[PDB]
Order: sequence, then structure tokens, then C-alpha cells
Amino acid sequence: PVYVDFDVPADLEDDALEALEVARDTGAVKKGTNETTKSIERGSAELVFVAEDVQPEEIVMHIPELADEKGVPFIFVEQQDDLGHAAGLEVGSAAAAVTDAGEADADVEDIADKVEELR
Amino acid sequence: SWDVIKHPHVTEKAMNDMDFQNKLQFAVDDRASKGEVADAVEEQYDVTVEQVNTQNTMDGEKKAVVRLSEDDDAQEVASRI
Amino acid sequence: TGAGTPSQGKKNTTTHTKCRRCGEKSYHTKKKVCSSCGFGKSAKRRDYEWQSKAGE
Amino acid sequence: GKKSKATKKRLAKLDNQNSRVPAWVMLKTDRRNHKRRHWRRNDTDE
Amino acid sequence: TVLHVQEIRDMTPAEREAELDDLKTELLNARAVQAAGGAPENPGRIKELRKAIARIKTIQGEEGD
Amino acid sequence: ARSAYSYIRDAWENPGDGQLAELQWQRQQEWRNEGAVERIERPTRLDKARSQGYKAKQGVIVARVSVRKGSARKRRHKAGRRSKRQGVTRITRRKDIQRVAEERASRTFPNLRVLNSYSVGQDGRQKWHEVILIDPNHPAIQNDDDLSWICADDQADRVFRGLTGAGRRNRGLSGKGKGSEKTRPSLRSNGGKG
RNA sequence: CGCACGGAGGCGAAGAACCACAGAUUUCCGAAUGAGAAUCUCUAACAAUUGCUUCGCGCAAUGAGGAACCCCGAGAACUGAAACAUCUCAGUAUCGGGAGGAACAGAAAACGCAACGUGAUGUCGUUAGUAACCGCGAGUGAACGCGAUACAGCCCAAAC
RNA sequence: AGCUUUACUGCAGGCUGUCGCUGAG
Ligand SMILES: [Cl-]
Ligand SMILES: [Cl-]
Ligand SMILES: [K+]
Ligand SMILES: [Mg+2]
Ligand SMILES: [Mg+2]
Ligand SMILES: [Mg+2]
Ligand SMILES: [Mg+2]
Ligand SMILES: [Mg+2]
Ligand SMILES: [Mg+2]
Ligand SMILES: [Mg+2]
Ligand SMILES: [Mg+2]
Ligand SMILES: [Mg+2]
Ligand SMILES: [Mg+2]
Ligand code: NA
Ligand code: NA
Ligand code: NA
Ligand code: NA
Ligand code: NA
Ligand code: NA
Ligand code: NA
Ligand code: NA
Ligand code: NA
Ligand code: NA
Ligand code: NA
Repeated sequence: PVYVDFDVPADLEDDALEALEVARDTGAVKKGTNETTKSIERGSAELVFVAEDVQPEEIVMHIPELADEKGVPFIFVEQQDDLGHAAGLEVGSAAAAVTDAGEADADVEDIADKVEELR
Repeated sequence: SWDVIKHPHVTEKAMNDMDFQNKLQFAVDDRASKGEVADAVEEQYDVTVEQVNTQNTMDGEKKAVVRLSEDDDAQEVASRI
Repeated sequence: TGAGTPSQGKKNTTTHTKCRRCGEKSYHTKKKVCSSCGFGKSAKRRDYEWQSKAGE
Repeated sequence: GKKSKATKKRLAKLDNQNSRVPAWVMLKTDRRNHKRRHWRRNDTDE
Repeated sequence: TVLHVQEIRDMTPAEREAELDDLKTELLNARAVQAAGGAPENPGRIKELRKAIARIKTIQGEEGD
Repeated sequence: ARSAYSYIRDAWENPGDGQLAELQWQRQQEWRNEGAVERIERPTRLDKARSQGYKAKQGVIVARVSVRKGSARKRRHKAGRRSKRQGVTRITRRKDIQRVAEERASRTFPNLRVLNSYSVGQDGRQKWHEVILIDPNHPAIQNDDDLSWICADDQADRVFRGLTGAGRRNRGLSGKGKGSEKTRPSLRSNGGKG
């Protein structure tokens, strides 16, 4: 809401999450806002996901602007438990980062592009 | 657990009810209803209770006036004790 | 009418009665509150420090 | 006045307490009920 | 006295219950005789009947009935 | 590297600026419509909560409490008083609002015990504080090497005896040297002059 | 076979009485909790508030008491000042809330005999009626240090 | 001690300015 400045089409979100699942099985991913944050800061982040149903919003407010001043691409997910399931967790997850994809490097790249284009 | 019947209330007036109306008077537990007083009496003396009248006395105990059926004879029932 | 003897004759109203909780005849049956133990007003028993000398 | 079943038990007890010290107790203790209450001269609770 | 602890334990759950209802009755008839101001009393027994009943009930509890 | 938490913390250093500012202007609208004590599933200030002992675990509870702003709500004297004691308007209570909030919460949860609390803002006429409480009876806590201490009997009603953090501060026990002559070991033993 | 020394009777060598420990029983009201009620009554009950939760009162918690002591809040006036208002009585009396067998305090953002020094905290003795306050009136009034008592030092948050 | 008032000193209350809640042109 306050940290969300653009809306991601249901279809885009689906592709994005899909890439995430293969990312965990083929490449590397970080689950949890703290681990995600360190990715963006350490640079090892290629694509980060942020849920929109987070309360308090404080937990994630920093992701957007932080990512921007680090070039790291980011996309929004409506559900919190969906991003958690995608990342492979039995619980939900406020945010996650694809640390070096895997057989999704192509897709991710496109998603990153589709989003940049989504302004 | 408390018993229903405490003891026979034997007094002149109690006798008249016995000799003249086939009634037995008892001191019963004050938590006992007319219906319980009825059963208790039939089970202890093997008789048929027709009607029971109660009174909460100024002695702190509950008095029950129990009428027996023409079948039974108050005098004889009371005589065995 | 004198406030004394002549006004004593109408006093046939029952107020304070034996209290179910403390046993004292202080249960005000109109207020449903014991003036002695607080029953009906307080779960805690009525008690004050002024019921004895200050240093005791 | 209309008394309840409980009030009645209490009045009953008060009447009983209002009896004398049996004669044998006087002997058993080689020789007074300080709780003697008259209906008129005294006043019960409630 | 006339009824000891052992004797109560040597009984069976059903024998105690029968012994109980027995004493209760002796007790009731004792009181009844007392209610009639009956002098053929024996004060020590009406007192015993109460203790015996207490014992039987105590054991019923101990033995699990 | 900075922890994600550090961002929550740094945001609250200035609750009147940035996104947090807009967040507050929004939440308080819902808050002003909630009750005196509202249990909440997650702390509004995660860094602060964890910093104070919080743990996403069974038996750990949080609740937002709102208390009115200002001085004592005092009644004017109804008998003789020397001028010194005739005041009403300027008298203030000796217990701070945050401590009043901790007590109101602990009473709402009779079985729980206050662990700590923190401010989450205020509007023109009231303040909100989030209080962290603990279930001293839940085995999830009885077996926690970091919190099981709160389970001891002598920790019963700890907030009502000022053993809370905000309590001890409000009691002037912060300083260990000069200035704490009348405060330590207790206000009462020092004749109530602190 | 209570105090309690009567009358009658009974119990105890099957070891009673009596004492110690443990157990059984333990009515009604009472925090009083199914609901109501001056200790009773009406038709299955953790009432109420909570935690966990198989989201079912299933598992748990709270409530009230106690000689004072203890801790956290609210807080007079008579009185003293030879009147009286600040001051004093006094953070006393009294009130609200709550813990324990003791409470509270407690391992320095200390002290500041200024040091090349001391080393968690209570308490006792002293420091001292000193410093400080005060219609600079009446009055009020510490601390560091020292000598003792007893000693004990640790755990998170975050970084990774 | 009760009462009075342009006695002394204060305290509620009312009126009024200002700060916070409090924002856009
Ligand atoms: Cl508490
Ligand atoms: Cl030193
Ligand atoms: K004065
Ligand atoms: Mg009738
Ligand atoms: Mg008059
Ligand atoms: Mg008589
Ligand atoms: Mg009830
Ligand atoms: Mg004077
Ligand atoms: Mg002390
Ligand atoms: Mg002078
Ligand atoms: Mg002083
Ligand atoms: Mg010093
Ligand atoms: Mg005068
Ligand atoms: Na009788
Ligand atoms: Na009378
Ligand atoms: Na509590
Ligand atoms: Na002070
Ligand atoms: Na008992
Ligand atoms: Na309970
Ligand atoms: Na339940
Ligand atoms: Na004088
Ligand atoms: Na004078
Ligand atoms: Na002065
Ligand atoms: Na006068």
C-alpha cells in the first residue's frame, strides 16, 4: 500500500512466482525480509519479491527505495503465504530474493524487464 | 449422605393419628420432599403410602404425617418398634 | 410531633439482617449490602486501618 | 411477618439455646446459662 | 467391639453393604425406641452402631468398595 | 550489513516524516475506533519488541493500549486546605502514561505478566503504547532459557509493584550514583521523598 | 469414655486411653464460579477475564485470606512558627492496587578522599546535625569515604 | 465556627491569545 507504487497484473505475478519455485530448485533464494535485505545490500540479489498484505508495513517499507539505490529489481506479490509457499516454506513470507536464479535466468530477466516497463 | 427418615415422632397427637386415622408421624430430613418421604416409608416398613403431609417445625426438623392404605394398619406397623 | 418518643412508634421496618457471609446482623436487606463485611459491595472483606490505633 | 425456612431454623436454634443447664451437669461439675434470652426483655438478630 | 476391623475386611463388598444396611436398621430402631422414651436402652450400643457404620464405610473406601 | 530491523528503528526515530508519517495518519483512524486494550497478532515496531524481549513464540502476547494525554484528572478539595494544597489544574500524577498503559493491559490479561512496553505514537488527545505480555504457565515459556525467569512466583503482578522497566525508570532508579539517594533500594524505604 | 468430679451404661490383653506422622470422611453460606437468595432455592454449569488450543471449557491461569513486615500509586489536618500564607506537622494519618517468606535493590553511560585511587546491592556503625535547604525565621537535612555484615556473577537485542 | 465584602492570599469556573492534534492551494 504505502510502499506499493504500481500494480502487478495477476498473470505477471503468476510467471514471477513460477520462476521463484524453479529458482529454489535450480538456483538460490533467500526467504525472510532480513535475509532479503542483506542480499540487496551485499549485491547478491537478482530479483526480490515483496508481499502487499504485510502488517505492519514497516517490515518492508524500506525494500523499494533500497532496491532502487542498488539496481536490484523487485516485484510485488498480493498474498504473503503464496510467496512463502513459492520460496518453499510451510509458512508465509513477507519478502524473498532470488539470489542467482537457475534455468529461470531467462524468465527472471524478462520479468525484470516487464516490470521496469510497468514503470 | 443423609438418610430420609430420622425417627418416629411419638407423641399423644401422633398416637391419635395412628389409632384413629391410620397415620404414622416421622421426623424426616428437611431436604426431603413428600414423594421421597413416601418411598422411604414403604421401603422400610413394607406398606402402601396413600398421602404425606409435611411441616417444618420450630425444632429445626421436618415432621411428616403419613397415611397408610386401608390394607396396612398403622398401629401394627408402629408396634414392631 | 416530637422527634423523640412519639416518632419511635413507626419503627417497624426491617433493614439490617443476619449476613449470609459474615454472620453479623448487618446485611441491609433493602440495599443488599453488609455494613460489616462489605458482602454485596466487595469481593474482598471490608476492613479499615482506622478500626484500631494508628501504631497498632 | 413472613419468615423464611432459614430464619425459622435460626429462631428454632435460639429457642433451644434458651434452655437451662441440666441438673446433672451441676453435679458432674460439683457446681448458670449466661445466654438466657427473654422474648420481651431481649432482642434477637435479623 | 462386637465388630472388629479384621472381620470387616474379611467380608466381601456385598457382605459389608449387607452388614451396613443391617446396622443402620438396628440404629434406626434404637432411635425409635429412644423417641418413645423407651428405657430398655443400652447407651453404649447406640454409640457403637455409629462407630461400626463409620468403620464399614471407611473400609469400603479403602478396599475400593 | 544493516539488519532489516535497523530500518524499522531508523524509521521510528522520526514518526512525523516519510512513509511512517502517512502510515500513522492512517492507522490512528482505525485505532481511535478500537478499544482501550486491543490484542494484536504482530508488533508494530518489530525491532523495538525483539529488542525488549519479544519472540515469535507461544505464550508471548502483544496489545496496544490507549491512555488520555495530560495532567491528573483531579477533583477540587471539599474541605479545608491551605493554599498550597488547593490546586487542581497543575497537579500531575507521579506515574507516567506508559506505566498506566502497562497496568491497564496486565489487568486485561490476569494470567499474563508484563515483560515490557514501548510507544507507538499519539494524536492530539491520547497516547498509544504496545505492551508485551508473557504466559508464565505455558511450557513453551517455562522451557525458554531467556524468558523462564518471569515464571517465578516473585514475578507475580510485577507491573503493579513497579518491577517493570518503565516502572524502575519512573522510580528514579536509572542512576547508580548522585541523585539516587532517595530512590534506591526503594521509594518507600526512603520515606517516600524521591 | 474432653472441659465436667452426675445417673445409667459401655470400651480396653483382639493392647483401648493418650501422642506423632500419614490417610478417610468433611453438610450449607463463604473468592463463591450455572442462576437466583439475609446461610435457602431453581433447571447441567471453570461465572467473569485471559493464555494454549485437537477452536470442545479440551488443557491451564486469575479472583480471596493472612500478625505485622514489603513494594507501587492517592494523600490531609489539628500542630509548630508563641498570629499566619511559604515552611512545619509529613510524604505522617488515612485511602487505592499488589508480592513473598521475607520483599525491594543489584553487576556502573558509578565514584571524583582528583588518584599510579575505589570497584554490583542492601544493611549496621560512623562520616554529621557536617554540606545543602529556609518569611536565610522557626525549622529541615544528605552523600562520597571509612570500619563492619555478607559476598557472585551473569542473560538477551544486533552483527555473522 | 457560621456569614459578608472594592480585607490579605489563593483556588475552581467563564472569556481570550498561543502551541499540539493540523492537511492541500
Ligand atoms: Cl504483571
Ligand atoms: Cl575511593
Ligand atoms: K498548616
Ligand atoms: Mg405446608
Ligand atoms: Mg432530630
Ligand atoms: Mg420450649
Ligand atoms: Mg452461586
Ligand atoms: Mg502557630
Ligand atoms: Mg529495604
Ligand atoms: Mg516569626
Ligand atoms: Mg522534610
Ligand atoms: Mg558522593
Ligand atoms: Mg473565625
Ligand atoms: Na428429632
Ligand atoms: Na423482643
Ligand atoms: Na496480569
Ligand atoms: Na524528590
Ligand atoms: Na476435616
Ligand atoms: Na479455574
Ligand atoms: Na474452551
Ligand atoms: Na502559637
Ligand atoms: Na490563630
Ligand atoms: Na521556607
Ligand atoms: Na458559627
